[PDB]
Amino acid sequence: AYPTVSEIPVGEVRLYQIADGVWSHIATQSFDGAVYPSNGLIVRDGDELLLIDTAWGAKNTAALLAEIEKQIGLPVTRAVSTHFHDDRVGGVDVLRAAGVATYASPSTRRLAEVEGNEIPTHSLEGLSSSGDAVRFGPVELFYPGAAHSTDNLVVYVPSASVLYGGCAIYELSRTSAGNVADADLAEWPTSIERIQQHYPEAQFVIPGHGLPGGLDLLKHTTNVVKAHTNR
Ligand SMILES: C[C@H](CS)C(=O)N[C@H](Cc1c[nH]c2ccccc12)C(=O)O
Ligand SMILES: [Zn+2]
Ligand SMILES: [Zn+2]
Ligand SMILES: [Zn+2]
Repeated sequence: AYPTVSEIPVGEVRLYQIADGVWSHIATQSFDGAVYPSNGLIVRDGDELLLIDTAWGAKNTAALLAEIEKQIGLPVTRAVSTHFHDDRVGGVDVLRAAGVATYASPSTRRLAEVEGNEIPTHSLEGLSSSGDAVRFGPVELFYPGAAHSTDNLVVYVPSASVLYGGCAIYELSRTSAGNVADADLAEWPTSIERIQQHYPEAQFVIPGHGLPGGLDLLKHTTNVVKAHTNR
């Protein structure tokens, strides 16, 4: 039932309902010769919507906004990017031109600028130390420490028991490390343990790329990271 790369041509976006008022968005992109899928989140906020992450590029993110209007029909008023890579901020300029207020931590905004990537407009306070959490509309934002990147955030929806891990959490079918160029391999297992301690009641866990599952995805990611460390 969850859509895969074989079903989404590059340039198209699908939506998947996880629980009442909570969807994932799924898109695809070419990277150095191959095609990969990528997930973000949509959370209903009264009569408005909060978006978590772009759809990995300008064309994909325009298609995302069109699909949201067709299928859900409520305005996207705010967006949060969970780290500085192009699958999270690529498309921020399209969001801004459409009137969406874009947000990220000051750490993410700095790293995006250094990389020459698109830069969310607004800065999120209260997330500078490992273990920090803040409320943002219908979600909680949590900084677990450095992992896939030094700035990575995770997102929890308390009304639905949905944990969105972004690219700090791997899907079960991935048994080898992927893009680790910006990672803190030494701290990644400790950061995962902070997530487990803060969200033990999570029922649905969504990785940055691929299939959702349960809390087992956390220990799975620690196993993959430690195996890579011992390469
Ligand atoms: C451009 C993005 C930024 S996080 C990126 O590099 N993403 C890769 C995605 C990836 C690498 N190997 C795979 C195998 C199966 C499914 C996904 C992948 C990552 O997060 O490691
Ligand atoms: Zn990344
Ligand atoms: Zn990613
Ligand atoms: Zn495993």
